[PDB]
Amino acid sequence: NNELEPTPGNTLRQTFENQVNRILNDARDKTGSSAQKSLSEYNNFKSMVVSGAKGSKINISQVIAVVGQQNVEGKRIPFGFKHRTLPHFIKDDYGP
Amino acid sequence: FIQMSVQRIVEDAPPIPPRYLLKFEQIYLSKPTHWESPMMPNEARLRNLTYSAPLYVDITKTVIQTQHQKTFIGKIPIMLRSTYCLLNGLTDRDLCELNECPLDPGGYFIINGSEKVLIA
Amino acid sequence: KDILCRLEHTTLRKVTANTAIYYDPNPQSTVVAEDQEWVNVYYEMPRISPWLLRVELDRKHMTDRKLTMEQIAEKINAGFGDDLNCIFNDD
Amino acid sequence: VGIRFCQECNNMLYPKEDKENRILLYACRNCDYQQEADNSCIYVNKITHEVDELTQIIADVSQDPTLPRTEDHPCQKCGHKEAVFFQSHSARAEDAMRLYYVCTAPHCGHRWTE
Amino acid sequence: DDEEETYRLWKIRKTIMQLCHDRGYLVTQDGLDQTLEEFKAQFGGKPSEGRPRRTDLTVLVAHNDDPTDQMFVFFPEEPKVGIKTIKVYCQRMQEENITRALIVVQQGMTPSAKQSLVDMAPKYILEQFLQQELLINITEHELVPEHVVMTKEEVTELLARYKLRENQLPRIQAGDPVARYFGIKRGQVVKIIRPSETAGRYITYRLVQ
Amino acid sequence: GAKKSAIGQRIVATLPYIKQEVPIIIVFRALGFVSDRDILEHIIYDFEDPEMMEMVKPSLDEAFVIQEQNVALNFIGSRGAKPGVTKEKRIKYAKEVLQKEMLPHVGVSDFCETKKAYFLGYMVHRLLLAALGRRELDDRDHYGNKRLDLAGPLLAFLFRGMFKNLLKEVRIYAQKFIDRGKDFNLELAIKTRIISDGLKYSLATGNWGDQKKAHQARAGVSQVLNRLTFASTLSHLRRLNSPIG
Amino acid sequence: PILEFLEEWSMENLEEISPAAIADATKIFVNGCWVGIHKDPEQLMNTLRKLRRQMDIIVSEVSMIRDIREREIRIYTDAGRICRPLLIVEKQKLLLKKRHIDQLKEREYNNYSWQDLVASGVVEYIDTLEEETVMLAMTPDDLQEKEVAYCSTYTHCEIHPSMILGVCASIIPFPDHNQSPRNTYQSAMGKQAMG
Amino acid sequence: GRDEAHKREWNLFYQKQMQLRKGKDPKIEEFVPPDENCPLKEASSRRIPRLTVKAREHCLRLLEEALSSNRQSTRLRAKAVELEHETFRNAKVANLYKASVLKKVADIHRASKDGQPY
RNA sequence: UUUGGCAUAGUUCC
DNA sequence: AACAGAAACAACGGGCGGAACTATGCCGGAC
DNA sequence: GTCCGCCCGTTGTTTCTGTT
Ligand SMILES: [Zn+2]
Ligand SMILES: [Zn+2]
Repeated sequence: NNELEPTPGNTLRQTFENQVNRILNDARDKTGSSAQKSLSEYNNFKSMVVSGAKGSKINISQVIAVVGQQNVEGKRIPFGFKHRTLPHFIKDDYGP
Repeated sequence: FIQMSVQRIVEDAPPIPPRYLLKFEQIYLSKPTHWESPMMPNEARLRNLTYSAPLYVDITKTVIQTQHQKTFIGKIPIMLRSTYCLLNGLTDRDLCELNECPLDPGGYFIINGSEKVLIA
Repeated sequence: KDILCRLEHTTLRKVTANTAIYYDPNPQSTVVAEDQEWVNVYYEMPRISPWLLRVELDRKHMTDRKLTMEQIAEKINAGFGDDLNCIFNDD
Repeated sequence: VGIRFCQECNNMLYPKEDKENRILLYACRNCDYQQEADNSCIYVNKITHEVDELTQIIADVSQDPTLPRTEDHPCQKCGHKEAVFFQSHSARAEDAMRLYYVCTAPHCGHRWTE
Repeated sequence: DDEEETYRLWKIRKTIMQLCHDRGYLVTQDGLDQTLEEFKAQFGGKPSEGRPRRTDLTVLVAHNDDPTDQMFVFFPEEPKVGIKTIKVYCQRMQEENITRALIVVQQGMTPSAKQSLVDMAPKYILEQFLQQELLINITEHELVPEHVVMTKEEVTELLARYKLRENQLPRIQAGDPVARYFGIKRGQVVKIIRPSETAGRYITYRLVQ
Repeated sequence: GAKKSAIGQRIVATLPYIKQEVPIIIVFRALGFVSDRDILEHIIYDFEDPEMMEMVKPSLDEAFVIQEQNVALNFIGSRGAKPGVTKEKRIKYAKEVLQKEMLPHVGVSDFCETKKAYFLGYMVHRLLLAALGRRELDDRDHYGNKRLDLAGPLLAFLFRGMFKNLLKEVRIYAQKFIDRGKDFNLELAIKTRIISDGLKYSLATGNWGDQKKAHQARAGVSQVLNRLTFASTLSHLRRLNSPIG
Repeated sequence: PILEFLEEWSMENLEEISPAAIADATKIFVNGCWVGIHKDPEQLMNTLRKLRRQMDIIVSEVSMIRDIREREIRIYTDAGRICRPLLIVEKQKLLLKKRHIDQLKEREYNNYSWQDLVASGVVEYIDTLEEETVMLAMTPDDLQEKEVAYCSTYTHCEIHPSMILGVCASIIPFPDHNQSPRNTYQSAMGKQAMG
Repeated sequence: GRDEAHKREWNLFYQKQMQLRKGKDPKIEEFVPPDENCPLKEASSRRIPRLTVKAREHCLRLLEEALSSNRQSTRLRAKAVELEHETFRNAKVANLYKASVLKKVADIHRASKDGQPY
């Protein structure tokens, strides 16, 4: 609806992509925090993460809650086909 | 390739006081044989041979006509299990008789015993 | 923002809107009807070539950099000397 | 603006100056064919060039199966409900996400942008 | 504009005053510290068709150890200084019995003039400084540690103490910005005093060569 | 400079077997089209496109000199692989190149100019569309813009050269045996070793080409079959390769 | 045969065309060679696809692409194009039916096979640059059904989405619960196991 | 270095084209001195090339007519002469002098439209 | 108790 | 007018990870 | 037993001003 206003120093595409990536990162981090704080005192992932042996809270988050966004060359997945990522999507689809 | 491309390559080749002219007409391919006699792929593997078939051609000689049939111009390697191999269409019992694995997929050449695979 | 303006390169293309080359030998009867009044005012109180170089400056970019048409005119005079003529409208 | 061609040699007509009648003449370099033009403007250069694609959008895009469709935007002319839509589909556009619409009713081909 | 030209002249004068103070010459505090309005009042606030015309701003000052050894700071009025201008300046130096002089240039000097400056080196010493190179004092930049020019006595003592031949010191080019600022010839040794992260201070030495 | 700054962009074509670049209008005239109206009919399909017309105008401003097919052919042929000492031979070489090596897929017969002009106009039109930002530039990594050379194409390309060499050898033998005028034989004139050894060597070593020129020959075709496991065999038999370094 | 059918189906040729009747016509390319123009691209494409599905004049291997925006029709008979089979969705229902499934599951002593499935116009071969004008559905009984409308114009359907994996990666169990480098490493190490 | 080369090439091209447009005898327009009734400050000043006394007198009349129209709206010679003299003193070239006078005239007319004394 | 080399391909580990 | 100092552009050449383990083809041709 | 794919340090070429 053209109601989005550009951020100074950024293009319209850049500001839209920044807002989308920020929302998705907030979602991934919130789900990760929920997964962390819902663990138990006998959990072996927690045993191997708290002691610093091997693993990380991001690995626990990806195992339990959400794998997260996939990026290519620092940007979201590009439009390999004509204006769409795969033949299973309509053209010009910017959903998550 | 064997059905069409070699024939097209032969045909598209330009033909080569008294005058002499030559013109190659068409080709032929027998099943693979050994010259010292069909040669089975397992024998080709064991004896370090090459699994191949001879390619003939009709050549016509004219002076300014005389026809030469089945002119031997060389041996062309044959891909296993292809239409021009000795294992094409055989059943599993025949494959076992020839000491060939019925599960072998085929699609490779036997050059001096070793098995070669072309890479796309 | 003033220093930001001072430290960033900017040619005329960054602010121009459109340009065109006309053929208008008549100082009074001008092919373009917009310039009539002020071009007549300029010519009434004084050779030249009959050709023109009319350019149009984008208002948004003109007012963003805090630029002034007098400043553009004096820059043109410095860059080309008095062998050009320049007449400019106002905002 | 546009290119105009001589009727004798069919070559491009360059502008030439008539220093007697203070008039503009279009003349070619092959023959001596002259003309008088109505544009009176040799050259035009717009650097904004924010061309509205409604001139460049074909009405035949309505047969694309890969395009999204909506029924909340009825056609202005024929009142048809279903209408395909897409984005600018233009390179060398600094910034644009505006939608464009094409009516899917055959022979209507109305192409607007709300 | 006239304001900008006055500002540039004032900044160049202030930097040259600082340069002379660093080089050991005798410049007073009031001369060192002039406000823009004071400079406008003293020597014209209007440059174009005004009293300051890149002349009468020339500075003659005597070294703190010898009033006989003095230096000039000339302001050519020509964007491209020429052979005849250099000859005029050398004539003025000869008549005033002055050995060293600085020359601030509007845009640049022709290579012929630069070579005609180099040729008379034992007779006279003249240095070229562009107008852009003096709008700032490079010494005041925080990336530049303090430099001290060392006397031949300090050099000898240092070499004897560390048992070093001058080949074995770090070097600094005679075209270096700070070297030109201090007016150092080949064979002189500068001392660098800078704070350190692991010791608290560290004194280095550089040979001009 | 002033003239380059006013011209802006010009369109040039790099024809094969020619020393350096040629402006496009020169090639179109060499095809036999003289009028700017006809050339613009071949290039700009819809004349109600002033931006395209203005874009192509500087290319036509290089036609101020050349106006005829003969001189255009001369200009094209001046830059051959070996520049001639005469002019008729140079013009014949130019015509031969424009008839044999420029766009072979359109046609090679005598009357192929009417279609070569259209295809070259299409190339120029697509270039203009790319320059105007109306179509997306292609990417080499898109897999619709790729082909795969399997055993058929590989062995056919290999066999063309060997059959050509066999023809050369039989020709040489025939000429040598016929200059005497005595007689001529066929079986003695054919060296089967050429074809047999060539195919066998190329399959045995993997250097796809003749043995004498195994320097630029692309190595890595015809590997020896993996037999460690059945999965290894299958995944070897179904394998691709990108010739990128 | 494709050129002959094009001539039979009212396709004006280049040498018989005035340069004014080309702006509103869609160019036809066959093997990258511009052969003519046409004025009814939609009906032409419908007829060509019907002929390819019947397997009458055009072999199943040939691909046909229509660039709707740029008004071009490209037909390839070339060798080396890579293609995979896809199911056909006509309106919203697969053309594959329970009768086909039963005739397939009685495959022995019935001489009904994949060729007889292809000849019925049920499945189709789609190469890479024909996939750019197609709308695919990953699963029939999940994506054809009535939902909140995402796409109601599906043109094909996937046989099974797990057929995107190669020979060595078809042995990994639960590859969708793994990490991609781990799947790659197993694809490497599957060629070194001893059996 | 490429920008400097292009700027030199442009300057040579421009100077060549302007020399082909310069006639052999550029008639130096004779400076006619002010008349005894000339109300201009520094009327005999030749500081601005090609600016005549009659041009400055015309520019002064435009300022007077504008100020007269403004005063009639809000219910003058000395002020017009000061406005002209300030504009003269600040201008370096005749075209900028004329433009700065016309700007002052436009500003006076804006004040009159707004019902404000200039 | 005596010693070939050149090239190409594949694989292992960071 | 002749000479000389300095600079813009163009062409040319060298440079590009570390180890390790298997295998296979080939080392000149006619007379 | 005889003949047959990208970067950037050097050096050149050419050009453009200054001196006498
Ligand atoms: Zn004409
Ligand atoms: Zn409608």
